Amino acid sequence: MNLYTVIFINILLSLTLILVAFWLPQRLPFSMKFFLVAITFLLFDLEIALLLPLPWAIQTIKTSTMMIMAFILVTILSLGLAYEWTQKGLEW
Amino acid sequence: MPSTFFNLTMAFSLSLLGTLMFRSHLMSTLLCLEGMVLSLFIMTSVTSLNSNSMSSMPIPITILVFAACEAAVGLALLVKVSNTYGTDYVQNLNLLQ
Amino acid sequence: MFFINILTLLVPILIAMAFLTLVERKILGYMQLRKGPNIVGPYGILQPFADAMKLFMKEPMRPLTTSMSLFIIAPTLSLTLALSLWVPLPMPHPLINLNLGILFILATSSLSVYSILWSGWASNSKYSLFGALRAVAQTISYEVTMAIILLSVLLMNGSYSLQTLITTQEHMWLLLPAWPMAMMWFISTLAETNRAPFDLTEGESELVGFNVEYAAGPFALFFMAEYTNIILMNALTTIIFLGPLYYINLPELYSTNFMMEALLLSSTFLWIRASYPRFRYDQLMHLLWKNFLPLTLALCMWHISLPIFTAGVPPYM
Amino acid sequence: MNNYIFVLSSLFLVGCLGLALKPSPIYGGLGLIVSGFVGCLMVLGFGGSFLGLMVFLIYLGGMLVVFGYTTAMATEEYPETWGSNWLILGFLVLGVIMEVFLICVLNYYDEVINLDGLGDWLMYEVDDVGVMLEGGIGVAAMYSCATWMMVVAGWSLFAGIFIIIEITR
Amino acid sequence: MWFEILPGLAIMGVCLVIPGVSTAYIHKFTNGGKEKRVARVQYQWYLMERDRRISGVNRYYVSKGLE
Amino acid sequence: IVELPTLEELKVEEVKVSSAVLKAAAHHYGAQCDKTNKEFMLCRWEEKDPRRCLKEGKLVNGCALNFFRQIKSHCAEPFTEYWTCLDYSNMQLFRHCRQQQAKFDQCVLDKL
Amino acid sequence: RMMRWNQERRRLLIEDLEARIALMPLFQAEKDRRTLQILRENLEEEAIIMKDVPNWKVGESVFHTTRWVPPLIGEMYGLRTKEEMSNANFGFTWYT
Amino acid sequence: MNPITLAIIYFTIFLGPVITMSSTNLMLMWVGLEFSLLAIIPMLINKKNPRSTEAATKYFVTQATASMIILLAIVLNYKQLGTWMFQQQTNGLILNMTLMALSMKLGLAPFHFWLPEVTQGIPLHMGLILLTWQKIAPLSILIQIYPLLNSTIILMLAITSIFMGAWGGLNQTQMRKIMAYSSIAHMGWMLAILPYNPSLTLLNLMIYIILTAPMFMALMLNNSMTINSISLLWNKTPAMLTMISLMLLSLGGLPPLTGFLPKWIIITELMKNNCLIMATLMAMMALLNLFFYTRLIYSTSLTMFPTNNNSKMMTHQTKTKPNLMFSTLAIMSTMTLPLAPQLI
Amino acid sequence: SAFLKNAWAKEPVLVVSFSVWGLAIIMPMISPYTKYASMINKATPYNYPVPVRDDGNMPDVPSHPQDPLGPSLDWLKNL
Amino acid sequence: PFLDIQKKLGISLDRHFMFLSAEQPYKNAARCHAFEKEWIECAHGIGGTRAKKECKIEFDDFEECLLRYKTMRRMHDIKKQREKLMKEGKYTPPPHHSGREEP
Repeated sequence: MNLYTVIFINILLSLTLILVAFWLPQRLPFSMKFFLVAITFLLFDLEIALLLPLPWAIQTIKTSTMMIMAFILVTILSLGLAYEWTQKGLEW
Repeated sequence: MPSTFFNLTMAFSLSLLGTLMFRSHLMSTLLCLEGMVLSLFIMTSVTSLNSNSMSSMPIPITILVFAACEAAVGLALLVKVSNTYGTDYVQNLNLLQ
Repeated sequence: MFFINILTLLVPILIAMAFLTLVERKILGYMQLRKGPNIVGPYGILQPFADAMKLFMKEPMRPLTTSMSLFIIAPTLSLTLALSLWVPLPMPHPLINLNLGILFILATSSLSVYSILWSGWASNSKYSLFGALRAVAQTISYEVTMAIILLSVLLMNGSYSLQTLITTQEHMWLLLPAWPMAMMWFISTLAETNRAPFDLTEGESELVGFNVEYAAGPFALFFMAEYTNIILMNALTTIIFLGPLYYINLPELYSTNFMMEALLLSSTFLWIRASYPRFRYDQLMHLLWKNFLPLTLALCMWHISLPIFTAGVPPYM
Repeated sequence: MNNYIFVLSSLFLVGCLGLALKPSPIYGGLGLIVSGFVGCLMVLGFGGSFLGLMVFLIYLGGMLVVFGYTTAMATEEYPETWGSNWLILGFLVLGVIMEVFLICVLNYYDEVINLDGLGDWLMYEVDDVGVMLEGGIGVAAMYSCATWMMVVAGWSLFAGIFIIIEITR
Repeated sequence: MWFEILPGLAIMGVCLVIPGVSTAYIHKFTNGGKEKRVARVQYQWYLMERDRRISGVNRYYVSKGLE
Repeated sequence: IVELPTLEELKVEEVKVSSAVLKAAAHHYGAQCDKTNKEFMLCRWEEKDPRRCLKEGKLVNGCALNFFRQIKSHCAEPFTEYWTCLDYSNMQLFRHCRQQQAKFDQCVLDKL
Repeated sequence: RMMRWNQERRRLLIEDLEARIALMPLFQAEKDRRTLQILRENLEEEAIIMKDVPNWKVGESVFHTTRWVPPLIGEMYGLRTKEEMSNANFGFTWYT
Repeated sequence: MNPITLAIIYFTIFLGPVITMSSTNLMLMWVGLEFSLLAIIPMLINKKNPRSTEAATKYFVTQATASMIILLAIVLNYKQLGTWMFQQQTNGLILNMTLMALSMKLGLAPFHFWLPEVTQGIPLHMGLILLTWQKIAPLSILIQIYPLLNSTIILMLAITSIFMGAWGGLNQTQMRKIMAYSSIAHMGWMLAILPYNPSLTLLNLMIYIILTAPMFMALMLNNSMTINSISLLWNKTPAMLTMISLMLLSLGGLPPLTGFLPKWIIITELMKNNCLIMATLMAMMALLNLFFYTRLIYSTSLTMFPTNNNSKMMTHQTKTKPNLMFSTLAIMSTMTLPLAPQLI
Repeated sequence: SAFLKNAWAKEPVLVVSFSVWGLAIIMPMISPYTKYASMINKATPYNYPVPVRDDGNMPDVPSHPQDPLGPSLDWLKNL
Repeated sequence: PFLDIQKKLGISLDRHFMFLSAEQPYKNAARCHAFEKEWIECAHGIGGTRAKKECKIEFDDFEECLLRYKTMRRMHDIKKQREKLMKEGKYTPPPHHSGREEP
């Protein structure tokens, strides 16, 4: 609720401005590169997700498995990047 | 959840009715397709959360990770189509008749 | 009382927004051998209020070919997200402390990329669409390293709550450790606020894209948003990496030093702008995907290893 | 307040109604973003922060930004068809109202809605005196307890790059 | 001379300390001179709530050994 | 039916002191009163039904109550200073207050 | 320094978790005591309203097992103060 | 394809069905299905011809929505039983969803429209994988859950498929689509006996795989996607004319060849279970399938279609040989019938 | 080696990048503290430690927390 | 399942977390853990066909711990009467609803 209170004031402040602002005064751009980036972005964005729980997982009793897992994830994605570089990708 | 899991379920059916009746742009389907994954993600997370079943929270996310790539593939097909036909319009996709 | 506090956070920040503009127009000036604006008011203090009034009075123009919502939603979203992200910030006490605070800041920032996308589609002129597509790309790319750099931090903080870092940085700034990422957080903070070295979102010599069709009130709202962000991101640098001294007995020396460090790092991106030419569109992405992302991903692993083998796993909570 | 979750759930349904009526691709995207936020708040209402906020990070700004992105280069301009966007708007509004009465009808069938029992069920049980019972502790089983869940996903992403590049080529 | 840039910075600064001092005294006023309890985890909310029930309705009021 | 115990059956004295107070003395309560505490707890776990272990629970409050009465008798002032400083902190963190803690802990090693 | 500081912090993390560990038994006795009271109190009102009900015992476990069952927060407060209900449902999330 | 990519994809197309089969946590069964969907799409557009993009975009949408429906069934179960897997108690509608969905991925009956079209725009090779190593996965999920599914629906999808497959095939002249149609039909028999004796589904599949894999490597030996194209087989490579004849009649149920056993034991099992209504109608239109099989026989073997002079040129050059698999899978298929008892 | 050298001077990020990748893949293996992480975190007591009945057949379990029996974290102390 | 490469290899990558009574992190027991156990140690060695009739007491209960619908019903029923009774002025919430507060 406290957040809700703050946020609605936040929208209100902005809608107030635009309203006064409008009331006081009284086709084929495409490059696979761009699409490709967006894609890569999510592949990385998803990975960010699988990496986000790492702060809670640090405290996991295993530890060895934690790091073994996390290191494998970071390494396999980075190799994905590596092949992106090797291929024309990331070379715009 | 008794009736809060019926809204989400009908959301998935309203999204179901969407993906199944195409109209012009293909993107609207894909986009719709995603509306389901959100509804599934929300429902899976909701019940896992009120069953206190923490062993299952992995799933709500595995669902999203697989769904994201699934969509990545879907959009690359879409880009491939408006590279071959200049539009995403489905009617164009009628050569295999 | 809560509202009083709501007012105390938003109103002052907005006023600070305004004067940043003035300060940007004097520090850039003296660096370029010119006084800057001093004639309106005393020493230019009334200068920010003056053009605000000129901007709102001038006729908002709705291009013949323009959506009328993806056009008015875009500045509202930009101001709303930027002012909103000041809600959960430790100074030292946060208005609304959130257990997953840094994820709130990362998520809210991410949403601003739309405003750029929506404004570019809404304008319906070529300069706008080309600018938006490159812009969204810049912002998004600088999100992938931006997020990983934070994940490295968190793992040495123990939690996502920005309030924990005040207890993590009671003996030393997180710059000493993790300086290599500070730099990479600072450069990413420069990209995400489309400031100079990375101002291709709206290059002026290149596509005079974001506000091409935006004048008067819409121009102002993003405008305000950018500058508030300019501060917020600098402030996040001043909590996450430069930890202001915290004394539980007197909470304001935390805010006094937060004031000093934020102003200096806010001064730094002003100083960066005048000092450097703007990077090329691909030169910008070449940096993040080639130069920074491999550094960040590897240093990310070093920050999952530093805790374990140095038996320093951070205390949750 | 006790309806806080019903309402949010209701708005979600509408949001999805929008996507279904297939408005212009980019406006539809706006729709998925609105539903997205509503949904996030739903998960953030049943006690799950990580799961929710992740929805935001990966899906609100993360995934659909892409959708909007691609819906910027390849889905044309939805030109000469924009007019329906108004008709669709109407049916949406009409449908919303329809449902309004609709659920009232379902409420009538006591034989779920628990009209009186609203706000009594968003949560069911809690470890009142517990400490480490926060959504996320679970999401981390992915690194240790459950890793299969990670090795499978990881492969997906990895293979994903090779796949997308191959389809795109 | 550069000192003229200071007037503007000062106004910015004063307007960036207000918020931090304000939020951190409108808390120590509403919560009875004691920092607002941060309930990160339920236990804390429980203890907090328990406090409410213990006295008045507000948790900040705190009963002691003399009760 | 449900055989829910009656109120008179469950009306026992309790500490009823601010969380901080318990916290301030917690370390010593975990010490002077676990013999009975544990018992109540062991009753609680193995016999999932609380209703079955209610008695042990009344013993719990009681043991603690005197624990407090003894504190009240000796080194009370110290304890009063320690809790007041401990309560001011938002997470009632133990390290902000160590000088006050040393007094009371020292005293209870002289008097109790 | 980071290694030493977090090791200090971890020790502190241990020092206060154990502090509740010690305080928990009391809370358990308290919680249960109060929990039952809420169930029973609801029984009183239950009988008062279910007596007129035709051949409807005042209260009966929907589950035939005789094991002790924790009540849903909804059961405990559903017929209690709505505000109380709300506090239990979304109170912590909104915190304080 | 950078051979590395070829490996990653092929591994996924192969890890896809294998995870499905091995796991019991349905979720892990769903992602096995998901990986198969992602891996197959790149190969489908290898020529990248305009027909291909159409194929993949249809295959993907049909596959994706079905995948989402299968996930919904798992999500619903999770709330009707905490388990992540179907159980005796499962709500009937929950299982029926899984049948429809899985019958879409496998392409049975009223959802049989995507398969013929994707089989038409993909290469002969990827045609085989799309027909036979992508049916193993979904069928595994069904075979595991057989005790619980509905006998009525399966039968309706079974009978429908048999009819649609047969009728569709009669008109088609493109080979890829004749096979697509046959697969719909055989897939039908398989799903008919699932509720009663799953073990026979696994026979009516293997035999279909041991029949179709030789048949397609035959179609591509001369890469003929037309019957007219396969009819000039007599000039391009005369020996395969004999076995192509028997394998196609084997695909239909004629008695001396191996192909009779799957139909015979499925009919024996259905009569044992008393469906002498259903079994009879299926066997009868099954006979329609042989008519279009024999019409092809006529064109390719029993009658010699006229050829082109330029063919003499292709004879001169040594014909790249058919892999050994053709033989071992042609014989084990055309004539194992004398060894039926041990097969079942 | 020679390229290594130029690599150190040209494209000197990747070099550093990889170096770190490795150093993080080694230090854990070889360190006098790695073992502590799984212990220090194991020890941190989050969930109540439920006491076992005294059959009286156990000399290992301490009958009282402060007893000289049981586990100790003096390793954590003076760490 | 169809191909049990897991039991054979002895690995358990997919079985440890299939039911609510499986090991939950930090041993935070799930809800309905009091029943699912009772409903799966019952149906162990007895196949499904006979885990569906005689072990119906434990599922009928576990179908109520989780769904918790009979409770919802009883409760909803209670309220209704209370509403009607409150109409006649018969029921007046006791101050117990607002009494002292037990620690």
